[PDB]
Amino acid sequence: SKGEELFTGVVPILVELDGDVNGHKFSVRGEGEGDATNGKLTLKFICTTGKLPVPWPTLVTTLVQCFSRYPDHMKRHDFFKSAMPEGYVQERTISFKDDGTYKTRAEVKFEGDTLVNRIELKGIDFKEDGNILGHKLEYNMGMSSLKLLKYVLFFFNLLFWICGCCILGFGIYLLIHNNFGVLFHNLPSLTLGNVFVIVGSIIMVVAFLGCMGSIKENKSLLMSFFILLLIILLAEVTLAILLFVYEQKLNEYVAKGLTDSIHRYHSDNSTKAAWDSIQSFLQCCGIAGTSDWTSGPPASCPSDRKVEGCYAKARLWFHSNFLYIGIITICVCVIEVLGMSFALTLNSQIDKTSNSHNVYITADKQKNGIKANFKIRHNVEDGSVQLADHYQQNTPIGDGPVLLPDNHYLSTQSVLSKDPNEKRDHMVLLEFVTAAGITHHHH
Ligand SMILES: CCCCCCCC/C=C\CCCCCCCC(=O)OC[C@H](O)CO
Ligand SMILES: *[C@@H]1O[C@H](CO)[C@@H](O)[C@H](O)[C@H]1NC(C)=O
Repeated sequence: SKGEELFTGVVPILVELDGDVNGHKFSVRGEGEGDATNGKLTLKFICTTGKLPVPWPTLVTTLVQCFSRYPDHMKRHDFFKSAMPEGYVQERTISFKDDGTYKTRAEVKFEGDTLVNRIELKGIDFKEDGNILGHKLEYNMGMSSLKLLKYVLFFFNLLFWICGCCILGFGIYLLIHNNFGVLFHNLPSLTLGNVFVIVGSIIMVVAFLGCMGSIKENKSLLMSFFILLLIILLAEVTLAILLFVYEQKLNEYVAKGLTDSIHRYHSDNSTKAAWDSIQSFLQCCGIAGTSDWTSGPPASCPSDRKVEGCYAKARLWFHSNFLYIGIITICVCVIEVLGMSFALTLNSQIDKTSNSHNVYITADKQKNGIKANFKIRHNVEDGSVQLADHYQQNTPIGDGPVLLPDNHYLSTQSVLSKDPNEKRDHMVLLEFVTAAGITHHHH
């Protein structure tokens, strides 16, 4: 082709984009150089109107496939170069999933000694707090790893979040609905409702940190989730060992607290309510029996012969069921440490280093041009991906004979950079495009 005769060397490039996305108007000017022999592009685009209202990666597809390297056996399929020097018209409809669409029209021609790309872009129906207008896309053009822990953590913590909400709710119910008094006048906080509220609240904040940290891939929330679980786990084992090295030292302590509380029963309405509800519920009477009430047991005591003591019955219950609560203890512990391992693992597989995209080319007999369609996974700040659905049509501007090709594709690789000197909003881009899809000879 005579168009490839125009592309044997490195050709200066000029790119101009005037755009409008939901009324946000902007202009981009890019300059650079195009080496079609190696399929390399080096360009530096600058936003002439201030700051770009969209993420720079969304513009790189709209921002010259005539510099694609078609290997020698595929050269007779290079429509783009054949359309030169009189150029070709490239139209596109880029549909961002669950968001707006770019609508594009562009003319690519040789103007003087330079290959020029003039584009007007109009975007409609975008979310103002979406990934596009909210600048939530990473500044790159590769695919990112799927973090399945993102979903595992979010799933369990959502369930634990709801469990905690119900535990907190039942505690809120008991604080308002029922009155079981205060067993220890000095520890007013120690009520059955408050312990529900305390444990429920702690569960919700841990589950909240796990949910928000995992689904948004926020390292700081993951570390907070880890540190908080670590602290809860450390207190648990501390209490467990501290409990058994000093069981008898704190056995006395609560026994003093109960004996102190029982002196107040005929003078403190709250401690009376505590003893009355406890005894009538557990069907017990004193600390170790009915003799603790030296003037006679209150009415809310089983009148049976040797009713067991409330404190004795409780300690016997925990000693008799130590094996069960031990199983439940290590169960909550392993769930706890599993979440720690998950979070710590997920944290390490964030912010990593860094891919190819294929533009499938198909001929259009009737408009004497080509069509193309392809999907681009833009990487979102929360780890998810934003689909950009691309449909394309290219028609030659001139009446000269152009080449209509067999189906083939272009393996594009783009590298986004930043000029450390540019104080203006900008994008330094390196691309490598090579044609493929048609194999020659016998292999
Ligand atoms: C809502 C969908 C998720 C619901 C799931 C409910 C069942 C989860 C139970 C066990 C999963 C085992 C957890 C696997 C932990 C390792 C995952 C991992 O590290 O992989 C991440 C990355 O993809 C590199 O491998
Ligand atoms: C508790 O409430 C009663 C209501 O009968 C009230 O008369 C009294 O001031 C309080 N009783 C004691 C023992 O403090």
